[PDB]
Amino acid sequence: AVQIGFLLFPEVQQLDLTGPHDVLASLPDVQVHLIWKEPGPVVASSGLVLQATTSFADCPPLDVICIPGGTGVGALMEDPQALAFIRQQAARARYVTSVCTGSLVLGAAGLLQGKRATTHWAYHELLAPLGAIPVHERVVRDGNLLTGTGITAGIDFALTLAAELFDAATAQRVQLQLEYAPAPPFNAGSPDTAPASVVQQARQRAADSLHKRREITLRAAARLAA
Amino acid sequence: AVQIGFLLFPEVQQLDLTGPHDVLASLPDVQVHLIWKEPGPVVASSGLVLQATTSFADCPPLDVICIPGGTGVGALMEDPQALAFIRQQAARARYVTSVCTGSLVLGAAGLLQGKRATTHWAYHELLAPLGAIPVHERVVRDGNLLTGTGITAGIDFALTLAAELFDAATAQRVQLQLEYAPAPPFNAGSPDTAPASVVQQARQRAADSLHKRREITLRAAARLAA
Repeated sequence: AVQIGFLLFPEVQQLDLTGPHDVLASLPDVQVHLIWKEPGPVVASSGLVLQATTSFADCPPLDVICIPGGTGVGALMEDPQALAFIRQQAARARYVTSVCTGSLVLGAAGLLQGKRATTHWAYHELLAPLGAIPVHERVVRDGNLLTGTGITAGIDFALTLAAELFDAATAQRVQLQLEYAPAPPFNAGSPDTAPASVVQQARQRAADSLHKRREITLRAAARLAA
Repeated sequence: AVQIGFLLFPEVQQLDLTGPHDVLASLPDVQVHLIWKEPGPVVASSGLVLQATTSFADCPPLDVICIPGGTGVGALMEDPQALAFIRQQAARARYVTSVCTGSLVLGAAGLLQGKRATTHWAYHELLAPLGAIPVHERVVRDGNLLTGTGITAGIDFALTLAAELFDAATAQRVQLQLEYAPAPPFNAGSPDTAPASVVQQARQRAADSLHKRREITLRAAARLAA
């Protein structure tokens, strides 16, 4: 069975995780894990309560690891237990993936050094201090690393993973079974297509978080420099 | 505060729910409820464990009700307590919505009689016996009823709801904050675009479920005829 694991942490953006989870759990001969320090409840940033299924110590060797984003990323960037777990699993995983600000966690773990990567548009400046080559594209691949942007990036890249782990016909069948054919009613999903007034509002609302994450990123980079 | 409720039932397709939940929970002055017979754990069809937050009896009057789909829809179509709750809330709700096979639950509750509606492609034949006018479109509106197809239909229609409950600029801001701009790597999300061989496989895999749901639908229709 292919072993797929998601890191589940307090203040995760749950859709970053629950999207790819439901797609990948639809495949044959896959086992999906929700990993935290111990099994039990974990609260997402919206208040939705999820349940981790395994601890770091009990998790099997993973074929795919996926790091979601969210408010909670700042704490995770300075959690030595979580960063060590991610490094251990990434050493042998066939695919190391992240959604949105989850790539900042990969960065803090040292896994973006010299690698092309993306992250959420409002935090993109934090990639270079973590050693990455920043790329402004929605899905960026570099070897076995896949980083994606957007709350639903993992739905789209889960179909790519399905095609490579199995075959294209299997990926197409899952897409059809889920009737997955998005059609957003607005075109404001990128700072390059949204109205300037909307970009300003979004930037202002993210400013305090960006300021705090600049501080965290510099400490994380100092640890990588040692 | 706008009151938004999702029905959370055993064997739900969790993404049908978790997608619109995370979008709508991002809005100001909204309270989101996960409703079942009592608060506590509810297991989705993938094994993901979610937590209902309120009972039928304690739920406030809702401005928006959303019925997700999933394997578990068959039981819900013959659950008199759930159907009565849906009818009660729909009487005063500003919006009555469903994702995928959730519209079959609205049908069993009597809320599609004489109304244009859609559902998952493999189950579309079950709409007419429930009194609906079947429509092969991804989002179908009829008055205050919105029915959508695809596991992520609620993400897209949640942006429409945001624009009508608030304004277009608010919907655009949420879209940008979430960096929501999907780009599926395959084009097999409809039986009209998928390869014929893939459509056959998907139809064969759904056949036992369709057969059981034909039987349930006829019993549900008999209750509406009384």
